[PDB]
Amino acid sequence: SHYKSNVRDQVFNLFEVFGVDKVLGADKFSDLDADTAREMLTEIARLAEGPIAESFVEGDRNPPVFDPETHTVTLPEGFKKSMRALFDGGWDKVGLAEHLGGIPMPRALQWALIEHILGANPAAYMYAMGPGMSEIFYNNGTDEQKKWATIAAERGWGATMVLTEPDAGSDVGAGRTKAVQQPDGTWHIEGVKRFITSADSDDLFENIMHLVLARPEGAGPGTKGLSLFFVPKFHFDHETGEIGERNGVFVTNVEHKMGLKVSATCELSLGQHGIPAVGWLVGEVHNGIAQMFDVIEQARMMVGTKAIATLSTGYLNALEYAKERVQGADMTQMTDKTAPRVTITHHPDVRRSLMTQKAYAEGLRAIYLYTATFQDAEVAQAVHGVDGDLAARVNDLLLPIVKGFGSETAYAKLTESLQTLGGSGFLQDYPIEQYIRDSKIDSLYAGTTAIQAQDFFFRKIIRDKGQALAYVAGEIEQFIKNNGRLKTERELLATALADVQGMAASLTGYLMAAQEDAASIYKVGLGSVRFLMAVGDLLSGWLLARQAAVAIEKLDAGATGADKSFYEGKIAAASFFAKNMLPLLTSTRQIIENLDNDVMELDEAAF
Amino acid sequence: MSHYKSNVRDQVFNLFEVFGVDKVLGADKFSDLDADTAREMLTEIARLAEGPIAESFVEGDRNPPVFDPETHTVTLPEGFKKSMRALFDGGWDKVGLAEHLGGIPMPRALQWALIEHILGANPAAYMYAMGPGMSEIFYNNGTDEQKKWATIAAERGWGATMVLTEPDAGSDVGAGRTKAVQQPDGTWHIEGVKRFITSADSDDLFENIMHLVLARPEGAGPGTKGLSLFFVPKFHFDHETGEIGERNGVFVTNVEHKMGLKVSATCELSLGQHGIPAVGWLVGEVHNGIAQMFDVIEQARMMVGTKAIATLSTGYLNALEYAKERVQGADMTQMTDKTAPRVTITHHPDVRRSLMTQKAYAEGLRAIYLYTATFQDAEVAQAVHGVDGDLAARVNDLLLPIVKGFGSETAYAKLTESLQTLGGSGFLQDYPIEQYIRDSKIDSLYAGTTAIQAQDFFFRKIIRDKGQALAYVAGEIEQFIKNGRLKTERELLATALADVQGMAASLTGYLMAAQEDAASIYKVGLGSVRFLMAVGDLLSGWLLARQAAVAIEKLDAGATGADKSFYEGKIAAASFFAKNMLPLLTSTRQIIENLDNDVMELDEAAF
Ligand SMILES: CCCCCCCCCCCC(=O)SCCNC(=O)CCNC(=O)[C@H](O)C(C)(C)COP(=O)(O)OP(=O)(O)OC[C@H]1O[C@@H](n2cnc3c(N)ncnc32)[C@H](O)[C@@H]1OP(=O)(O)O
Ligand SMILES: CCCCCCCCCCCC(=O)SCCNC(=O)CCNC(=O)[C@H](O)C(C)(C)COP(=O)(O)OP(=O)(O)OC[C@H]1O[C@@H](n2cnc3c(N)ncnc32)[C@H](O)[C@@H]1OP(=O)(O)O
Ligand SMILES: Cc1cc2nc3c(=O)[nH]c(=O)nc-3n(C[C@H](O)[C@H](O)[C@H](O)COP(=O)(O)OP(=O)(O)OC[C@H]3O[C@@H](n4cnc5c(N)ncnc54)[C@H](O)[C@@H]3O)c2cc1C
Ligand SMILES: Cc1cc2nc3c(=O)[nH]c(=O)nc-3n(C[C@H](O)[C@H](O)[C@H](O)COP(=O)(O)OP(=O)(O)OC[C@H]3O[C@@H](n4cnc5c(N)ncnc54)[C@H](O)[C@@H]3O)c2cc1C
Repeated sequence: SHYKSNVRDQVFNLFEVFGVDKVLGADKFSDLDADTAREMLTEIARLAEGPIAESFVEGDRNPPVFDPETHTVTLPEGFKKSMRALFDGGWDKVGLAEHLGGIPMPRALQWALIEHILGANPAAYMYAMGPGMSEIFYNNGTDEQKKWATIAAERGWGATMVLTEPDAGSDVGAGRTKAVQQPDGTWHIEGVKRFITSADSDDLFENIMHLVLARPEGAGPGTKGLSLFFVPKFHFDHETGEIGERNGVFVTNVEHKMGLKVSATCELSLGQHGIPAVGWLVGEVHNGIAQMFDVIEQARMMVGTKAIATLSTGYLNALEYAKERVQGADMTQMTDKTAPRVTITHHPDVRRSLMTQKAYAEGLRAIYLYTATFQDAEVAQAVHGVDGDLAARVNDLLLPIVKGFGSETAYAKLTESLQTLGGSGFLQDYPIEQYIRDSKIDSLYAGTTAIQAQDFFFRKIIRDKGQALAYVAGEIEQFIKNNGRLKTERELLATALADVQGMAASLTGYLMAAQEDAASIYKVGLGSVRFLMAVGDLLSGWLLARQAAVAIEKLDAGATGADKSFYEGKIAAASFFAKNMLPLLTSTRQIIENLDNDVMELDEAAF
Repeated sequence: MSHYKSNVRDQVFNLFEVFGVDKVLGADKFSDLDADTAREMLTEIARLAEGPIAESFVEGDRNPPVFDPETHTVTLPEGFKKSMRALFDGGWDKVGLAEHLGGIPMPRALQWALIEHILGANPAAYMYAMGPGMSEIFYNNGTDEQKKWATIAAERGWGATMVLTEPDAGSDVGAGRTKAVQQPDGTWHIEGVKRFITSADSDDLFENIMHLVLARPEGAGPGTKGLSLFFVPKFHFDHETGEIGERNGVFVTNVEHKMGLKVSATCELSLGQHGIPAVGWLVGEVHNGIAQMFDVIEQARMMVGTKAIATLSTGYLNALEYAKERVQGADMTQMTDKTAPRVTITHHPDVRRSLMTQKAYAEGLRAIYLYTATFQDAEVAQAVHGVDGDLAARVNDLLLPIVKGFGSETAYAKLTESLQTLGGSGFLQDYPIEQYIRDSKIDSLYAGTTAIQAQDFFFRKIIRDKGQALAYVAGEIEQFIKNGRLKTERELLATALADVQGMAASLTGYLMAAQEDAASIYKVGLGSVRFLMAVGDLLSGWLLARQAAVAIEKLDAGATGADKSFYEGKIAAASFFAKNMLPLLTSTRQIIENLDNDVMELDEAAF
């Protein structure tokens, strides 16, 4: 029970702020209503706090062991027991398509449900991502492939996304894994892939579906020459799903990692052990990188939600500790050797820290749920009034913030959680150091922060012609211009909005100048990450401010008890974030407006 | 070679070309030690650190100490004990140790530069080796008879511990309840349980350990003032020949399991609970505990700061070497060309932003601790700064919480950039950076948490000091500012200096106003840590700019080759730090100028 849930804040966001309950009980969600939604969140939170979290420590202390001659991995018993708990409740099939055995629901609710597993034992969700991949394989497959996808979903097969090679990580287009077409239309995949998550998973599933990018012989270079292939660990009867002969795809190494140790991160050899790795061309078309980006988009959303979930149970652990730990006297009596001892929540610096953890943890939760409300065209219409096209664009703009800004912030602020515990924070007895170790990875896989920032500017803003960016900007400006108890917050948000507008203009300016002087484009790269983070802060402050507005109406209406405390905290957090986080964006804008290429022209030897 | 990558070149630059410590070398107290000898010593211990000391860095983490309950002792891994012997055999126990205890006299600026290499290669190795330096502290505070014991302890190389912390008394040292009961023969029996004691046992590295234990004499008043300091040896011993006799009643009962620094045995220490008394001797036969122990704390705080700085330095140099070799992607000026030549990642603007950020903070921090060390000898302070002993002492005290607090916090933050430079591989144990992070997380906690450093900085080192040491340092910064290739830096430093003056004035205002409104003092707590960090950023900016000024002179004088490259990087680092770090202080001042106690008045339950 390391994991501390927060269903209350999830429901507040989903219903009182974004109004996702408006589509519940109607249309696609005809058979699921607001009170069923609340019960599902509560149920998976209890399961996460119990069976799923019970093996959080065990997985880290007792990580998988690799047998190099069987090419398999043994997982610790307690963690497998948690996996079965997850399956027995059917939680690998929330938001899964109905025709695959799923329960239809808005994606905002689905990701909120997944938050609890990511918070209690993130690697358990990664192992359990098979069905969701089967759906993507289904959506992209031939009719015949759709039958396989249905089988995989029903049978609970695991799955992997196979891109990375030793010399091709960020530069996916440099991968050299080959695909050799056979007369009967199958392909033989030949190469070595690296860092593949869940490439083997002990006896959790009867099969693993590997989705492998490979370059067909003679195809062009870059990502555009790449194709995607369904490569099952086991051959299987394509009508009954019956498991057959082993396919030539074998794990040949398992990495030793700083954290997330219970997730087998594997070197994967295809067609190197005298057995062909048979693959099937997904959709029987050559459109590899486009197809895998359906999966990359899911992976990036999960990583951000993972980091945010971890920060939130990090904060709540730090809060509970701070509440019971007595140390020192109140600052108004610090000169009195005999003054009463106080719990450390009385100390200004501990309070500064807890509110920093709170505001960012809750600000990020708002961000990922906000992002999710544009993932269904029909939730996007009901709660935002935007059509499918703008919704998709707005969702694509927000993903790199969820991933890039969520991974970086979660890890940073976990430093505060650990600090709240003093020296005991450095002990394994408490979960925060594992939170830190487990979450460090989130700035790296599924595309690094710099890649996130490069995606954000060039594709999600410039290639987008700024349409999504402008929609969100307009919603921020609308809130600013609408009581007076939020007068100061709106002023601080107006400054920050303008600050981000300034950054966007400078970086655009640097791009335009690259028409005349190629090197000018380096200035965009230099400021890309600071800009991504600046947008994340602006969204946090805006969404917190929205939450404070709802909290004041509900407080004004007579809220009492625990409700009253919750709403009071939202008001405090929005005000604290506006007054302590948002002003730094002013300086950041001024730094971006003055970037120069000195650091680019400097001789490498001078570093 | 090793994980540990040294930087003797940058150390000698600071000691000689910037601060002119060589100007006291070869004469008087240091007459047996000239510039050439000092450098050869630095080169020598750098090689020891890169070889035998660093060799057991990984083993200490992977094969950590074990507590034996049958023996109440601790077992160390063989490889790490081999490193310890390498250190002892070289006589590196006694650099800066007083000559009458067998040490080599040297300026403290040189002493800590030598120690940086050990803290970089295997920091626990120095902690286990701090026995002799503790014997010197015991000597200076002890009676004549005790001076004889301390001489035996130094000569025979006994280990040592500082024993303050208890389960209910960490930062609040004065709340400790371990008691001392005076015996007829003038000795004392220490009775209590202490927590988190570094090196409380050390296997068979030494023949005895000197525990320096804070305890309250029966009947003494409360708080730190009621405490006394006691010499409590692991073994009784002949007070004149040093022959080791019967076991004393002070036993390790457990060894903690930690995020990092694993090879450092951190133990619960029981005094007089296993059936034999822990006999102790009142240090100096006076009741003056907390002042006496602070001789040790001041050393411990300097070591922790230098340790964090050492770790960032080798973290940065590891990331740089990696970035030089890793090919990934095309140059940004060719980003749309999928046939463009691949480049090494030092060509990517964000990688360069990240490397220059690591560089500037690493080298800026080395400058800070070496600058701080130039005020730890009266002779060096007068010769290189022209300040008397009293002022020097005050300026050194002012700078320690910056070395410790700002160094601790920055090192850990920027190691994130080091790990990020390796991409996914940074998450692997195959590379040392993830261990650097786990090993350095502790630096913000022991020897006083960052909040305690910030509280000490403002209340004792500025306010109680009447701003004299602070006014001296501000005067040197303003002198540099007033003196053209460094005009922009001096402009930005002027802004930064005023920004810190403002923060100081706001905070002083909040404190003085507590006379008429007690709650006003909470605003000091709310802003103290940010204020400490701003001074650290100001000092780094100043010192790097000073380094650039010497680098300009040296290139003007004709420097070539590797020298030229070094001086060029100092210019780039100084300008980059002034343009990308210092401006943020303006927003931080404005934030400190509008702190309020909303966060203090909020109900705990609203968190
Ligand atoms: C489900 C069960 C298994 C999963 C469970 C475990 C999950 C654990 C999560 C961690 C696992 C991983 O890390 S998987 C590997 C992740 N790898 C990456 O994210 C790749 C990072 N690098 C990049 O993104 C690069 O910027 C690059 C896109 C690869 C650069 O290549 P490039 O050729 O230069 O791209 P570009 O020219 O911009 O466009 C090419 C082509 O790609 C499509 N596309 C690009 N960007 C997209 C985004 N943001 N979204 C959707 N699609 C994108 C797109 O088709 C484009 O073509 P065009 O439309 O431009 O013609
Ligand atoms: C050494 C070889 C052994 C090898 C292993 C060691 C290396 C491992 C590294 C980690 C070791 C540790 O972590 S040991 C534990 C360290 N503990 C702390 O640092 C305590 C942190 N908490 C504080 O500092 C508190 O603020 C406090 C000072 C203890 C608060 O007590 P309080 O009574 O309220 O303070 P105050 O009234 O202001 O002063 C009382 C008295 O204390 C002296 N003193 C305080 N601050 C001093 C500083 N900065 N410098 C010197 N002396 C200080 C001082 O004598 C003062 O008396 P007055 O002068 O005010 O009358
Ligand atoms: C635990 C773990 C699990 C993983 N699981 C999977 C998996 O299941 N499937 C899979 O396909 N992959 C997986 N990966 C691979 C992961 O996605 C890659 O590590 C990641 O995309 C970064 O690639 P890289 O390690 O080669 O780093 P690199 O690409 O070599 O990056 C090195 C550095 O250069 C920078 N850089 C590189 N190119 C650019 C550029 N163009 N512009 C600016 N900066 C740049 C990066 O930001 C980084 O700082 C996993 C990785 C880890 C650590
Ligand atoms: C690896 C390790 C080795 C150690 N080795 C030694 C050793 O050799 N000798 C020894 O004596 N000790 C040692 N310690 C103890 C260490 O010095 C203490 O843990 C440290 O001083 C923090 O105290 P604490 O753990 O009780 O935290 P607490 O005092 O309980 O503090 C917890 C939190 O409250 C905050 N806080 C507390 N009081 C105040 C206040 N007045 N104002 C504002 N904020 C406040 C802190 O900043 C922190 O965030 C070691 C600790 C560790 C982790």
